[PDB]
Amino acid sequence: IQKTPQIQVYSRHPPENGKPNILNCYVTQFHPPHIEIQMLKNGKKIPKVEMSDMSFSKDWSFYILAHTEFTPTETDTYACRVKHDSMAEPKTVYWDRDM
Amino acid sequence: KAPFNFATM
Amino acid sequence: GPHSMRYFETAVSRPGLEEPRYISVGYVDNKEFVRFDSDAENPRYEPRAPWMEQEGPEYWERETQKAKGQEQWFRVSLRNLLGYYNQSAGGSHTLQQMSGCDLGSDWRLLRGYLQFAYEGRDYIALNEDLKTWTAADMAAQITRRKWEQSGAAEHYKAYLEGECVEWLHRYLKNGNATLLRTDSPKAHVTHHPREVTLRCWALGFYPADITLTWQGEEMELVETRPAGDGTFQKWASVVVPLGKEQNYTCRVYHEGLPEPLTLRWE
Repeated sequence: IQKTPQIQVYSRHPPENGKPNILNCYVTQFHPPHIEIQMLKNGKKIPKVEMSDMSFSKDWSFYILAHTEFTPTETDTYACRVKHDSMAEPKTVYWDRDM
Repeated sequence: KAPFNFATM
Repeated sequence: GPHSMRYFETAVSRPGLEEPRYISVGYVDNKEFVRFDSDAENPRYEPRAPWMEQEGPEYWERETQKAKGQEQWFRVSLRNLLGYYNQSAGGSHTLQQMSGCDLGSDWRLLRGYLQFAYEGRDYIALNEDLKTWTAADMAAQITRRKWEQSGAAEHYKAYLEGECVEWLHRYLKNGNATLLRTDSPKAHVTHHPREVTLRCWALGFYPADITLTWQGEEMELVETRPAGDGTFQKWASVVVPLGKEQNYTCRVYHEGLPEPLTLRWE
């Protein structure tokens, strides 16, 4: 059967508006290993996105770290949308600079 | 150095 | 300090693909250090840490060859398991293996590991005695009887007690450069106007294991997460009455620390 993935979205470095930083999408705890991961800027696919090679945890669940160069601004909002057979529709979690 | 496996399941 | 090696092997079949895809990842002290992947143009064990380039082409040819054999093994096993579980043609299936050894700070074998999972679920594992097998599923009894009959355990025991330890010693000698360091965390607290929310941050630490606790007595937290630069992050938050800001202190526990940090809202 299928394990539903857990998702965090967060910046590598403490965020500061107008400063280049990296946005990560840590997707953990899912089975089977086939998964599709998108990072969004204002609702649209980010052009090019870094995708670590798939790996698995001691409990036999797979995990992956997606990341993309970004420059936070006051007004833009960044999200990550995950697609997997545990879910009938995609799952999106928005970035909160305090989290 | 990686293991190699014996009897198949 | 203690040390460890693991190899995590995976084979995946999908309705589309004719042949399954085999991946193996080696770890030393939980840091990835080698990797094979059969979808690669030129399938080979590639180095993954800088300190591993020190191995000549015979190492890599040899390990690669083992990988090609495991791929054979996983392919056949997958086939048999399908039959055991009365699964038919036309599904995704997956088979996973973890193997390796643990050492104490004296560098002696603390314990060996050898477990398998099918469809993400425990299928069969070698007990801590490296002599007997544990297997829950009725379907898995077939493999249990087979392997007990053929002396499988002894040949895994020899690897785990010998090769695994022997070569891990060698890798650590070669890694008395990159792996010695653990990175201590750097803690700070932020304010948010929820009543208010206090949030204790921990940043730039390795390895991942860490503990955060608010006080007073013993809350919202996130799962430990990689910064993406080899270090990790975590925070813990609590809701607090406005003004009562200094009754609460955060504590951070980590193996790199000479002692636990103590901090509050500045």
